[PDB]
Amino acid sequence: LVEFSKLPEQERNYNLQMSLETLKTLLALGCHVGISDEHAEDKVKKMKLPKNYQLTSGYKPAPMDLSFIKLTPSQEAMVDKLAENAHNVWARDRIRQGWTYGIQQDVKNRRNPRLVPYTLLDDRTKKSNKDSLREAVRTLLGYGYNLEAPDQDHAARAEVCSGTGERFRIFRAEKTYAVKAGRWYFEFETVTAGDMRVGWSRPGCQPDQELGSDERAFAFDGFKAQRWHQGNEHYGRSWQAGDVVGCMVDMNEHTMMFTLNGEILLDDSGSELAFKDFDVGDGFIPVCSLGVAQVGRMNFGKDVSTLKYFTICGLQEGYEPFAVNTNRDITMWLSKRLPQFLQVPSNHEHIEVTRIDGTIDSSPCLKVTQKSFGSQNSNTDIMFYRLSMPIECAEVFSKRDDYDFLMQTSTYYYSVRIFPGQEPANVWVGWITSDFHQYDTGFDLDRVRTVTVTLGDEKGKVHESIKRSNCYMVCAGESMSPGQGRNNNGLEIGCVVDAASGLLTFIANGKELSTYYQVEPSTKLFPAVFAQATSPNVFQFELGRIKNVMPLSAGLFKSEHKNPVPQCPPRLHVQFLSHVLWSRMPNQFLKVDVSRISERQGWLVQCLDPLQFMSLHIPEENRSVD
Amino acid sequence: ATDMALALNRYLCTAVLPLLTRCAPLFAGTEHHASLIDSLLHTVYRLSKGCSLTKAQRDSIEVCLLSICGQLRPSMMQHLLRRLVFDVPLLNEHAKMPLKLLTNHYERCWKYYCLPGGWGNFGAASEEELHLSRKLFWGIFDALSQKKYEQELFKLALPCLSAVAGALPPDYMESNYVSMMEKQSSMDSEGNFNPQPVDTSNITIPEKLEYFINKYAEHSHDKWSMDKLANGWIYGEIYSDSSKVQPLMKPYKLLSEKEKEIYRWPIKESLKTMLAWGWRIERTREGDSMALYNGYSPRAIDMSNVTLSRDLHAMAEMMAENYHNIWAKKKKMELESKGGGNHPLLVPYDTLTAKEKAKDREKAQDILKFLQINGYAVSRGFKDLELDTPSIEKRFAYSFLQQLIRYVDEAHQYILEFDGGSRGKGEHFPYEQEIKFFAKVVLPLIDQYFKNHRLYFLSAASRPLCSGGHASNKEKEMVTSLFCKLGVLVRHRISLFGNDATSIVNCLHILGQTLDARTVMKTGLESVKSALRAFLDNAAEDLEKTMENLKQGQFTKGVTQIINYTTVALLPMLSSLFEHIGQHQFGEDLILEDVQVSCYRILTSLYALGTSKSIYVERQRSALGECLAAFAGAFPVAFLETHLDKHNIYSIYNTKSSRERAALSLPTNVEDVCPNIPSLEKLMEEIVELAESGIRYTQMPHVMEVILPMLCSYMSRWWEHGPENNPERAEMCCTALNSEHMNTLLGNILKIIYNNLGIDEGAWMKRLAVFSQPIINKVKPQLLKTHFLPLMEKLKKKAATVVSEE
Amino acid sequence: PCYEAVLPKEKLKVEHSREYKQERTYTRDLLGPTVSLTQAAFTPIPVDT
Ligand SMILES: Nc1ncnc2c1ncn2[C@@H]1O[C@H](COP(=O)(O)OP(=O)(O)OP(=O)(O)O)[C@@H](O)[C@H]1O
Repeated sequence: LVEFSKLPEQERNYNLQMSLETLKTLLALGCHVGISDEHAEDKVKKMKLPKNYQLTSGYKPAPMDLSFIKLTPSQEAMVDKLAENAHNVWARDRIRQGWTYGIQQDVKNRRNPRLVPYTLLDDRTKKSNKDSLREAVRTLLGYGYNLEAPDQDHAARAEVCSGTGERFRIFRAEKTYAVKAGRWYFEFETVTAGDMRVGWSRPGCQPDQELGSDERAFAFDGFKAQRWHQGNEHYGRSWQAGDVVGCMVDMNEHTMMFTLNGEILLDDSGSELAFKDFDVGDGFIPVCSLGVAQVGRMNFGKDVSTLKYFTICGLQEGYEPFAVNTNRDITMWLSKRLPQFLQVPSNHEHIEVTRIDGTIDSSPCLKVTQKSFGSQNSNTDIMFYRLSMPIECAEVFSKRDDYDFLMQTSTYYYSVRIFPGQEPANVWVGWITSDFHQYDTGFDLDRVRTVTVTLGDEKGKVHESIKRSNCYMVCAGESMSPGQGRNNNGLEIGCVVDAASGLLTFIANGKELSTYYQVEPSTKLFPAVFAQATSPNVFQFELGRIKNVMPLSAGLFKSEHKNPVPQCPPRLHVQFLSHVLWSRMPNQFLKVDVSRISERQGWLVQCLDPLQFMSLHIPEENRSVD
Repeated sequence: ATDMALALNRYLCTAVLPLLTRCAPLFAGTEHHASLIDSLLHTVYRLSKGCSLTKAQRDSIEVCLLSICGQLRPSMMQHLLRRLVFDVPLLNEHAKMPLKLLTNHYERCWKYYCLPGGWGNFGAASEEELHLSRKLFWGIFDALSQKKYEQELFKLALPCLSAVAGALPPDYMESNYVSMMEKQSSMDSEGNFNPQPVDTSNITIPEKLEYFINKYAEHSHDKWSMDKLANGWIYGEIYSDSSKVQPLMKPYKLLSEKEKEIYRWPIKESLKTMLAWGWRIERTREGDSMALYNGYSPRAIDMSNVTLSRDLHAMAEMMAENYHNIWAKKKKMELESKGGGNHPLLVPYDTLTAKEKAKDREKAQDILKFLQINGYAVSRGFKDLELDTPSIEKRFAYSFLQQLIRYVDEAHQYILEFDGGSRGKGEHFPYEQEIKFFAKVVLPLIDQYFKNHRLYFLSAASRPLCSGGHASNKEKEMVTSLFCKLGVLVRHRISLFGNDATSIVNCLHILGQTLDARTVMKTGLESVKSALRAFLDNAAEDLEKTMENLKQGQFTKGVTQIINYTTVALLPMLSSLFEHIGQHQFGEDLILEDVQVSCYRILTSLYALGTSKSIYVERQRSALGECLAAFAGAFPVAFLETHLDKHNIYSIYNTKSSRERAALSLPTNVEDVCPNIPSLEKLMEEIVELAESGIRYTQMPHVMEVILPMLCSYMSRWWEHGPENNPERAEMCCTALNSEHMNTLLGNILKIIYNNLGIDEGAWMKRLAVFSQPIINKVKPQLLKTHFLPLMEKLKKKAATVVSEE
Repeated sequence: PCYEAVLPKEKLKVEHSREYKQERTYTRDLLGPTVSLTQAAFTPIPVDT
């Protein structure tokens, strides 16, 4: 509370360096610094306050006249970010100390509820430090230094963040409900305004592609007031939150119409028909596209009274609700979130898989090659490949080539040939389980999902620790240990699985790699290769046989359990992880009741009505669907 | 001069060029053979640079090339474009076809350049094309400025310049690295075929690069030994060609150094070219780990499957160029050594065809793939030195408008000199040539720029062009200063102009529409602010001096032509000013400081004009009516609320008090300022009694031509200011008005329509219907039904009449 | 205790871990993709000076 001299000098140092860091922050914000004249400071202004406001320090009780310092709008706009940085420094020092946020302030647990972002911080404390900073910054200019404000930057991120890579979800009715003739009407209530599209889609619409970008769908992008079919036009008016768009089709004359809050939407020209001529084809079904943080509602006109703009527009014209005379609710289908493994299509734009038959001297092989390489739209993203059948680990773990050993053994072998010219560090080889449903543009072996169940004895000894993971693979970058790459022998990682013991050992160019995996009994293991396209030819599976190991066909198939000759039956085929699959919302969900009984009793969750669904289990894929 | 060349020109122009012109639809899909179509374009342009072409042949090439480029894609035209932009500044009559080609080219690829997204399949320009297009624009614009006035040349160039300006993004930040390091063949002015390479003997090999040329000579030796044994060469110590025996299967280490040279010396030359432009390559650590490494096989790796990066491909393309240019140099020395004949392949690398280029491609790919396998990280020698992206000056629009203000100030000076020479005997000047350029190009170029990018000028981060492309605030007050300068340039300068003053007028109308001076008012340069105030005050004082002197001189010619200028251009110009002010609702802040008082005085003048009668007033009745309507739309105060206008908080009397105005000899009261102008109440009672009287238009045309239109503007602007819209803030606001006001007023309009159905008539009904359109938008459909449907019946009951009306 | 982790402006509530529950079909709120909740974890970010 005293002069600078008597004030403890370490506190003096902290005050000085925080002033320095404050002006350094002003510099980091780009605020230009300038003084009108040194005379304006050589003549300091003074005014004095009463005795209660007097102090030991001889410095004036308020030298800076509060009257003629009126801070400028850019400067107030700067002070809040300055307070942001000040609290960031405070909280970073607090974290260096090791504190953590606790809704109740603690010292023995050493927790602070104020250790939160400034935007969420206590209003009183934030305004206290904020007015202190305001006064300091205002005196900073009133001191003669007429600081020139930095640019008031207008650029905003516009909220492009989306959970995972998925950007929008497509909601559509079942394919069987397609309309080929007649005139139909349904409503789409937009709870929020945003990147929503709604319209009529052909049954061939793909969930991943944007609604209306291709020829499958006909939508109305009201966010930008645009039609969408094989491209975008300008049509209609943008909606507000709560606006209702009626999608309106008459299949007799091949016309489409859209309305917003009852009034019809109008083309760029005077025409009222959104889409003038299309083809019946295989019919149309209602569809909507919902963007990030977007909430909408379809009303299929189950109860015709629920439709609220139908009476003013749609009923008199003669249109019919989509669920005009349906006894049971229409089952909606939406875009699946988790990627699934499906067989590589023949017409795939990028992946080409060709089956190489096995000659007397060559093992059967399946090679993955990328068609569109070197051309525009070439995919540099990592794509995940797996074989269609899993090797079975033993139910209980027991605890040239010798034909007897081959007949008594249970080790199975496949190998992958990274084609010379395909970069090895961008290719991973090994096994994955059925649960591998995570998609990333950049996949690292450190990211793989792992858990370690540690069953313990009575007193807590770790008498058994079990590692569990869905991905057991190694990269070729570290397998290329001797260096360089051989044309005569392209990088050949081989995978050996001991189904009787569950030991996964990897051999690389005749050298056993150090990495080894131990799996649980009865584990489904799919051969899998992850690759990034760096060449027209990437890799190929070899179903061959190394000494004292069974071929992969002896493990995958049952009839060939004792055939050492390698085989590649047509059932085995390369699959790739993809997002183009739909999913079905159940017509009925569980009755769940949630409520807080009291402060004492907590929150109650109760379900008392049973529901059941018949599950179809695909035996080879270890997968189940309704 | 050779006769066959004439025969071959005839053959081509009669058979091939017409056929390829009729083949124009077929040239669409060509990304597969873009190289050969580009060679075709280059060679067609070479022929178009044929001196011995007849007029018919020349026209044939013109039509063929324009037709082909019309459908073919600019992602292929860039290669020809860099030569087009380089050879157009010559501005000979020979380059007129290239000028037309660029003209329609920019128009047909408008959205590719202007829109940042462009066509989705097309994409967007690599912005190096945008750089070259900007250089093209500046080159044509300047060389046109210095160019002597040729009528046809300016008729052709103006659409070209407008197309280039519209295509180029106004907000294009000039690339921080301006483009150098171009090949001398491009800088080659004559024919663009001089293939001079760069000097590279000065630079030397690093230890990493000598280790690189080690085992790479081994790779090449082994592969070429494989090729030798494929050709039949056997390990015979004698080098016998027919026997195909050669002792050269020994490794490169076993090879003698003499055979190593010329085998490896061109490798040294290729590496010296590698470093010649200055690219630096950084080896990874496996590169020397394998050196320490020393089952191994000395046989060549195949690099077919691996691919290089796209930027590296672009660099390797100009490397293919430089090696072909050394090749073309050697065959040039061959051609002047032989001293006779021509070379079939003397053409530049871009003019070349892909199949023979494949050797240069394979050379570049093998060397680059070898270095990246060895770990050398190849990139450009140095990254960009510094980013001046905060400098909004490097915006294409900002720099262009800087130079445009330069030319506009120059033209202002040339008009000052022309004003001094109007006092002189001579209307003939050499500077008249430059003003021809200014008026015929800059004015229409301004016109097209603001028509195309008017939303950009409205773009001030307030979300016009939501993708971005805002016109900076300083860009905007320099736009407004341009508006003021054009006003000065047109300030009573009809005869100095070739009566082309109408073009300047239209320029001011569209520029007025593009004005966004409200943000300029909020934040802008104060000298430009005062310039704008002086503009609207000088135009004002001119209009009042003319309107008085037209009455003191009503009985009867420099003042006469001044009046003509005012009422023909200035009054329309300020009317459009007031129009965009009203429609933007922007400019209420413009009219704050003495602008309000000057505008009350302008209102008194316009009222005097509307009430007064003369033959020339009848001539300008529509102009006067739209001027009054525009003023009422722009004007911020309910001027018939004089009883309560002291309650208008926004009025300067409330805002900056009135103390000094009251001290000065001004009425300082709205009722004092406008006593000739009637009040709201007596104005409706007079117009209502006139309507119910139902006289023809001709007895009192002035009402229906100026005030009823201006009353329409009044209702339209003050509807929301009336409690008819917001009953809240009653007596917390100045304006009190009810929907029944303009309801009775429109009923009156319908009654006048009925009583004028019989006789009189004129275009005045149609124009008042145009002005009444917003009012019939405000009116209730329940009012429409009943109060207008019988009037529609009256609109149809005059079957005998032929006059057109709603 | 887990109640201590509630954000100060938020109220703790037990809710369907998945977005869709049982309700009337036209009132069914179709939720689009959500924004990643990276802002939940507060890491101080002082500027570099
Ligand atoms: N201007 C200053 N900047 C930083 N530290 C300072 C300053 N002035 C004094 N200090 C020192 O910082 C400490 C402040 O004590 P205090 O109890 O307030 O700290 P805290 O509980 O960590 O949190 P906070 O300082 O944010 O209230 C003391 O050690 C004091 O000497």
